[PDB]
Amino acid sequence: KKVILFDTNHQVSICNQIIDAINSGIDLGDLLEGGLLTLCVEHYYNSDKDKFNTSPIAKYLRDAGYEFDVIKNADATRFLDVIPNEPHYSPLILALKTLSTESQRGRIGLFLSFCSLFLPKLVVGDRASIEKALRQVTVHQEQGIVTYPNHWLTTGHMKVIFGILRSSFILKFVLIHQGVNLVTHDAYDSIISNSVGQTRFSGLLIVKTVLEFILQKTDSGVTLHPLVRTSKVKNEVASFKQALSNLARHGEYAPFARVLNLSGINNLEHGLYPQLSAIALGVATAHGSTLVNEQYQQLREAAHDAEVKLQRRHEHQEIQAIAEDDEERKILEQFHLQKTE
Amino acid sequence: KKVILFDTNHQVSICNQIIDAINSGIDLGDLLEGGLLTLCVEHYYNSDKDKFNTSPIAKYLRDAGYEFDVIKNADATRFLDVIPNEPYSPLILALKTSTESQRGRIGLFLSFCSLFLPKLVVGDRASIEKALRQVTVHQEQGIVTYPNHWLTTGHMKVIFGILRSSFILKFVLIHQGVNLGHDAYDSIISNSVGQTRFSGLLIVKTVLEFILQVTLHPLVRTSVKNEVASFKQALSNLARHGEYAPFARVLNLSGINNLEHGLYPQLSAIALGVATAHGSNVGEQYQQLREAAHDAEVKLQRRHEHQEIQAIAEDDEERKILEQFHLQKTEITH
Amino acid sequence: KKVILFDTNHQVSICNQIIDAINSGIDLGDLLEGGLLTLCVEHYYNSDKDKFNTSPIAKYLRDAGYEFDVIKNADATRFLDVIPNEPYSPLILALKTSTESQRGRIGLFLSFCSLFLPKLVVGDRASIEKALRQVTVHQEQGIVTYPNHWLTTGHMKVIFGILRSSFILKFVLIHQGVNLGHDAYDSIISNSVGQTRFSGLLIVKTVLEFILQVTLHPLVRTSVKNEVASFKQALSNLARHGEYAPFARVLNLSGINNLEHGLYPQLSAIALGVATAHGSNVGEQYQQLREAAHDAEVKLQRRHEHQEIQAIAEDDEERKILEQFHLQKTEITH
Amino acid sequence: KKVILFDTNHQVSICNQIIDAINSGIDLGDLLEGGLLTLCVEHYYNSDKDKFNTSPIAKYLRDAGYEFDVIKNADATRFLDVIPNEPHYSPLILALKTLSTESQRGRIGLFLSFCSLFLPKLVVGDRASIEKALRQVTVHQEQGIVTYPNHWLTTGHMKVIFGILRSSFILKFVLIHQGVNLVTHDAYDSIISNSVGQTRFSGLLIVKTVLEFILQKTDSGVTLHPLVRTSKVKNEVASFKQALSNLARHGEYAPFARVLNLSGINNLEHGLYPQLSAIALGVATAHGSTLVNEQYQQLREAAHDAEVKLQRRHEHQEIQAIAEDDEERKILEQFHLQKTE
Amino acid sequence: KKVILFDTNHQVSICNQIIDAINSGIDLGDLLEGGLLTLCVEHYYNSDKDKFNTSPIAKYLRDAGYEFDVIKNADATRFLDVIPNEPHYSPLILALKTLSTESQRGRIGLFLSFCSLFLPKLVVGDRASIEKALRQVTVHQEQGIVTYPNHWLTTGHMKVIFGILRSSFILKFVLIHQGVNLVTHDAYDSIISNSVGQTRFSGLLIVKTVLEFILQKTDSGVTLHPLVRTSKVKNEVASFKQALSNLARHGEYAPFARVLNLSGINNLEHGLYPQLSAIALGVATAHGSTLVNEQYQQLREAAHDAEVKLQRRHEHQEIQAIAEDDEERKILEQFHLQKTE
Amino acid sequence: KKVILFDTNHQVSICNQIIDAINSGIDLGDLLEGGLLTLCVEHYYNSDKDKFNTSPIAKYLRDAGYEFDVIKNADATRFLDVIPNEPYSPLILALKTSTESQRGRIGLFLSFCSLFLPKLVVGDRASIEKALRQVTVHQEQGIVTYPNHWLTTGHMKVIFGILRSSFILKFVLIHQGVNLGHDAYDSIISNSVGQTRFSGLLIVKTVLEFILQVTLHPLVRTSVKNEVASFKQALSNLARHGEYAPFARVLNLSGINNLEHGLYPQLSAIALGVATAHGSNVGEQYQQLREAAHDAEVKLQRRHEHQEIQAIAEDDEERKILEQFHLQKTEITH
Repeated sequence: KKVILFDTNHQVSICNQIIDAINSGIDLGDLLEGGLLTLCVEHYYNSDKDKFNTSPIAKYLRDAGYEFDVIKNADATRFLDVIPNEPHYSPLILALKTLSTESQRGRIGLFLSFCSLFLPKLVVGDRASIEKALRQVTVHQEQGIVTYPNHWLTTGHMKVIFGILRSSFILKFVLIHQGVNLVTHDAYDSIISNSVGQTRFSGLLIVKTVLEFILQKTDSGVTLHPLVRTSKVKNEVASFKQALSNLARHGEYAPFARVLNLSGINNLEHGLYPQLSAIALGVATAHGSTLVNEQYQQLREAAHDAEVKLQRRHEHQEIQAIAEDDEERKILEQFHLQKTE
Repeated sequence: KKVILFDTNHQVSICNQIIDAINSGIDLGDLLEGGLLTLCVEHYYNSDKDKFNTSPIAKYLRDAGYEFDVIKNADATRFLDVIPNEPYSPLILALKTSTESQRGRIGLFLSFCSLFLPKLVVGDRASIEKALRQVTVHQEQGIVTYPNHWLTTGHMKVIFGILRSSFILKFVLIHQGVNLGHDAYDSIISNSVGQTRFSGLLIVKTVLEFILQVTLHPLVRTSVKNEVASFKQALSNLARHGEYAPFARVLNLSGINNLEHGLYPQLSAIALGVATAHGSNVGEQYQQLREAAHDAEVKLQRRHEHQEIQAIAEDDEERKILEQFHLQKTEITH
Repeated sequence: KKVILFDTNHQVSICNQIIDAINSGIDLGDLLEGGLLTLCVEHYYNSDKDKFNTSPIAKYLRDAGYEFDVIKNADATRFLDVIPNEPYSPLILALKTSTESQRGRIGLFLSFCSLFLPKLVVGDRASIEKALRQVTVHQEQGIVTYPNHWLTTGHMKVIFGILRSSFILKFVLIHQGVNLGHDAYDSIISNSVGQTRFSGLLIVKTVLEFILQVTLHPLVRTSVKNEVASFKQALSNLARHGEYAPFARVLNLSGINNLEHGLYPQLSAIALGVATAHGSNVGEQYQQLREAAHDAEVKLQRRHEHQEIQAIAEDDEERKILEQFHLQKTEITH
Repeated sequence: KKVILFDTNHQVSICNQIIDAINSGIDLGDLLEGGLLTLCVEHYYNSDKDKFNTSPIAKYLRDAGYEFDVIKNADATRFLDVIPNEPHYSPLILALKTLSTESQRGRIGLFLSFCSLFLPKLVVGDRASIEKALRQVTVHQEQGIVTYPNHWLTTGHMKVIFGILRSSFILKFVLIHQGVNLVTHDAYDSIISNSVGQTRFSGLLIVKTVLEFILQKTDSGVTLHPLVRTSKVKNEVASFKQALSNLARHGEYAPFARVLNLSGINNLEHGLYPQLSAIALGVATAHGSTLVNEQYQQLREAAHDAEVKLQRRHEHQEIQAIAEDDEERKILEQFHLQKTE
Repeated sequence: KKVILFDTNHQVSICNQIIDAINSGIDLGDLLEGGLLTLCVEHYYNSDKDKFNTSPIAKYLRDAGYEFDVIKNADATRFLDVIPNEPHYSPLILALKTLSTESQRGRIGLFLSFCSLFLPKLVVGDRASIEKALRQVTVHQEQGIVTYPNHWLTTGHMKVIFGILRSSFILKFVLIHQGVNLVTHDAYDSIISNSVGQTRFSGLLIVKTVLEFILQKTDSGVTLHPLVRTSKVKNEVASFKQALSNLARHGEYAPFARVLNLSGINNLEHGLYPQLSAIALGVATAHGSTLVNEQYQQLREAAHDAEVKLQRRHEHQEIQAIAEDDEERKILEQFHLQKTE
Repeated sequence: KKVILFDTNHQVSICNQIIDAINSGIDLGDLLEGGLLTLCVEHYYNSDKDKFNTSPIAKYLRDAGYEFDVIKNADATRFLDVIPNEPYSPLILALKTSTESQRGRIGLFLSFCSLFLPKLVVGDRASIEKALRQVTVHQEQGIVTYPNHWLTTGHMKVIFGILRSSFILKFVLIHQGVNLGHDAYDSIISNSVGQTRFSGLLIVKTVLEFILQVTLHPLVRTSVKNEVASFKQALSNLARHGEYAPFARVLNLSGINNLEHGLYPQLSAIALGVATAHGSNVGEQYQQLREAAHDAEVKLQRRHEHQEIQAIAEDDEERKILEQFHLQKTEITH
């Protein structure tokens, strides 16, 4: 799994032409992954081969099977110059000798920040990811921290970027890494970080709802929600615990295992835990979280109705316990008033 | 605290005229409390005095200082007939001026009032903006439709003041809403009452949920340990109200004047910090305390998520060691 | 500490004469301890020296400083024959002066002595008033009847002094009573020994039951935390006596001089307060402390009763929510 | 369920004639409940209709179905004046025109305090309630805080008062309320309070013995006595917990549910819990509490014999634990002596 | 069970001749127990009959069935003088009129200290006890605190002392008592104490391994090692708990119940707990303790392999818990830095 | 930090020559790290660059600052051919001077190096004395035999320095040893790595096992409470290394300079006291603290043994009371 790196002295110009090809719907084919990596290496590392080779992104990507082969051509200006010659790359070279204007360096991180907006709903598909990206474009452009060209905001262009991000593990990984590991930091980073944050457990909301509502760590032990203590659901809990432990091996990248297609995700499908999912969703909705789900609809409604009653019991009990501690205080204060009297 | 209950044979006629007077902005004065009680008694007890006298609503209403005084005028067809004749007089004049329609209008009216409960203690604007949002939710469902002239600012301001000034009306709706003839007037009132829990008690709620666990939240330990004591004293006053304690600010129940954030300023700021970190009212010397608490809590929640996942992974490591044991122990040697 | 054991062939004759001398108020002096031991060895071991030498009673009696010295005069028919001839002399004279009757008189006598144990450490009057009350209980049951001339003040004063001065007699009865030929002499002695637990140790008992729970009673927390340490040091001295620690005041076991309420005056008053609040010996600077502790404890016990009932009610509320869940989850929709 | 209230200006005279009719064995019939309420309203509220209507007693009695109708007749002196005319009340009016002397106001609370003495054993029956009332009469008259007329102390008079209290929910309730809710207070109140106190769990000693000896609340959880942890008894515990929770709805009045015949008492009968009752009574008697109970006699004796052994084990263990903590202290003090040496 | 005590004024001479008879392989027969007791009474109590009769050793030995009968003969010098005359004791008197030199008083406690060296492995048998005693002789003679005559160190002499100690309950008891109850003390005592210490749980290593590795006392409760929680092993734990409680009655002498043959030891045989023994030995060896043990060899190897993995999990977890507490500290310190800023 | 990896077709020939140079005491200089990595890659991955590039060993080695640089000279038969020609020169000269033998010599060599790990951080002598002891253990088992000229002081000093200076070699052996083609080179390396846990971290180990239980050991409570905080801060730096934290002193992982006993002098002495009491490096002002802690711990361990046995006995007393209950309750009366 080799991926091409283009190294020249006219990097900003070469990079914008890769964006130009992508934006025009030119199919880069089996050169797309290296076209995208060059952008990421240009944006975050100034095309410094030494600075990138020692970075955490390059070390993880090598842990995933990638090996890089740089194509030095420092005397090159146009993206066509670094495309190797072959009648296989000739159809690409044809479309590159066709179709914009030289742009700023900012366009590179403008482009990457635009891609990150598709991450929160990427695993759902074409429509949800684009409808959410447009929602975030308004938020950021209302914030006034960014403005995107209007020709980037048409359905036909945002469909291109969805497909580009969907097929690129490198592009998805780089954005997720930079978004989890923000440091001391432009606001291309803050958009990517906010996008990556909204992507946590995308395609893994069963994990999220169980962790938030069903399981809770204590000192010591991991306790079960009362509605779950039952023979049939207890085995789904055992299987969920096993499967969730498998994702833990990915570390900080575990909440993005569905986005990144990490090893161990087929065991964490909501179908594998029908009862545990319905109860967890029952309990989630009782607090006002989020909804696809009727063979388990009565299980979910019963869990919702029980959880409302249980939380109200917990609130009432917690108030009475404080009152009982206070009555004790008044007796001890009457005690100290009476013993010196 | 005497409150008048009207008993006639044309109760629905008199009740719709009480609603007619309210909607027209007639100030019922010290007769409003009994006008509203009459509506509630008709809707929930069908003007059965005996069924009401032994009811849990009459129990708490008498427990709150009220004594009921029936006016029995079976020879009456309209609301004006059962008003005492004593010249008072300004109310009796304004009544010269409106169709009865259905008994179902009574519970239409009561359900509309309940919509103002979730944000009543915040004030005029928030309560109406919240009620209007609920009108959209309920009218989408098609379980109710409210007359469009009820949805104007000048009409919703009248209903806000009526609910705000009437303890009987607020309590009856809240009572019927905590413990559930199950129509969708009831489900609307129930959903409204549910959203009203801890309205005007946001310091108590966040402290109960996040600060007191009874162990103290880390931000409170180091910071304030005595402010927890003062908070504990004040909150205990509300406990006597039972299941109605989450509504002590809305219902103005005996013991709320003890709950001032001034007695516990730092605990209030820290708790509000922690609330907003989970997705949630003022201060100046304690504003940086609130910013620091929010920023610490988001860091703490991120740490706990990691711990929870690592705890599950280690429990799984332990399970695999024990399961390998039961397999390995049964291995057959020769 | 040498103590004489008499071995003859007429043991029952000599034993009844030892009882005859005691009941007649003859001061046996430094021969009393062995006179009483001889009785106990006859009743519980049938004067079998070997059966006694290896017994748990001889183990603890030697563990307490005693060494036994047998006097073997098989040519003796009466108690006077086995008394050494050394002129002492005042005892030998007073014996000129009374029927043997049954061997069952021996355990009649021992059972009578045990009745003085429950209040022996309180003193002459309380111990006799308690013994007399037990005589009524046992003679009603008809399991025993005591000779009426044993029930006079002048006779019960003699037996009180005999039990009070004799460590061997007190221990033997207490030993046989903790760990149980099961006649009703044994059940009388057992019931007497049971009522003797913590006789003269009422501060220890109430503290152990109510103050140390190991958490501290609220009245002790705020008040004294160091007096608990001194109480803990003193009580530890008694622990070496094992199952006999509740009898350290009665038996005067090594370590009781460390248990002075002066080292823990406040803890003593508070514990006595708490005892009497549950239905139960002196002080002046600490009398209001005892009145306050009693008054607080009755309030605390009333609160706990309420809490216990409310806790059960809430557990039941939780059960109904879960049971409704298992019913509601199985509802069939179409 | 309407009950009559007599309001005049000669209340103390009217009240003493009601007592006069009761004491003479005149059957007041369906006027007895209102005859008794007038006494209670006179004693505690000075016949102030406004002061009574706003009281906690009137609000509870209305919660129980009662509605009052005052009979104003302020120009009346004799009890006959406020009896309405009818040949149904004529037989009562006959006996009222027959049979004492005008007495003090104190007689009213003298009478009520006398009635309260029958509460501790009312639910047991005629003999036990009277034998206990006589026992308390001696205690209070020995205390010298009260003296009762000797003609009140005959069997035929105390049988009348037993029947009067037994049939009157209002009289039983008023005394129990005033006895639980004493405030800052004559000693008619202290007699009634001491009587009401001795009435707690009258007819509910299974509840008392279980609460005191079998169950105990902690932080947190309600623990079972070891002798009870067993399959058969565990279900009686579940049923006892359910039934006891039903009485909790009566609040401060729950210990008097058998005396007051409150809704939920048929579920708390000792027959429903044969094993739990025998073990609890076993454990109670081992500490010296109180005894009707042989199909479960060996269960009770075994529980008594086990509890004696268990408490002695607990006492012995608690002494050794303190000794072990102390040996640790001596080692740490030897430690601090040696580290500076 | 009577045992003879010789009391003269020439005790040190009489005692050394008893040692002389023992060392020469003279069979003292049914006089051996009293020959040995005289030595112990001479060494620890200066032949003070009063000082010994009141000692804890005499009181325990009487608790075990022994009764002493002194043979006064203060005008005697040779051991033969205090042997009573009878053709049954004549064969002994013959060998005593045959076979060393008058020696010091030290020889008495030299002899007793030599005997104690056989205790650590006495219950195993002839070879192990002698091979260990020789190992300790080197340790002490290397320490230079003692030196033993070379003619005591031959196989034929150490076999004599093994048989002497093995048959003598009194000699075994006295040494064990003095070794547990050392006070403020020569170094004959420190050798005997070190020997008695090495004898703790000799013939009871199943008890030791279970107590050290399988069970642990807490506040409060005695917890089971995870590998043991299983149905079959749980019953062996119940039986082990019962049997171990039976030995507890011997107090401070319970670790020596196999050496002293105390009542209750047949219930604590490793055969009675095959699974519990294998798991305990598995867990012991994982920490490096001590090994006779293949029907349960795979159970033992599996326990060893599991325990290594479990301890490493516990070490790793304990490090992470400390790290998590520390991250919390840094957040609270950032908190206090920010709230005043 | 560039490190060279050699890829030829005669890898075993070049690898044995790297071993030949090391054993002959040739200083490879800044080429040693890649000489040793080449050996490890051949043994564990058969010189498969792709299999290595994606391996967990390359992951952590890059995570530690290393970047690999392959030298591809397939036209090479000996180690001299793949050394760069740049005149450095002193190494290239010394190579003029040794049989290849088997590929199994490679894992013979690696297994020999692992034997120095358990005491490497102690120094030259202890590490060799420990390695020699392991040679006896393994050669008795007959699972390996090492060439006798490898067992001389002058040769084992060379291997000590090679392992001590090479992070790559130490890590690879430790990595393969924690998580286990299962030959006995692996079991030797595993047993060596196991004995290396907390080598140079004996304060941490004893504190973790005996002092932090998270409750504090009694000797630490009274004494020092702040030194625990400093110890907790320092130990947390190591936690980032995961399963490799017990090897932070051996591997010199980022965070060990924070673990100085000077920051926690008393806690170090007390823990070392407690360790030796269980059967286990310097100080002067804290030597009596270590003697006192050892003497207290042996007393404490003796007390706990007694408590554990008494706890079991009392649990048994309780069981017999309950079992007698279930027997006695079923007794049949007439």
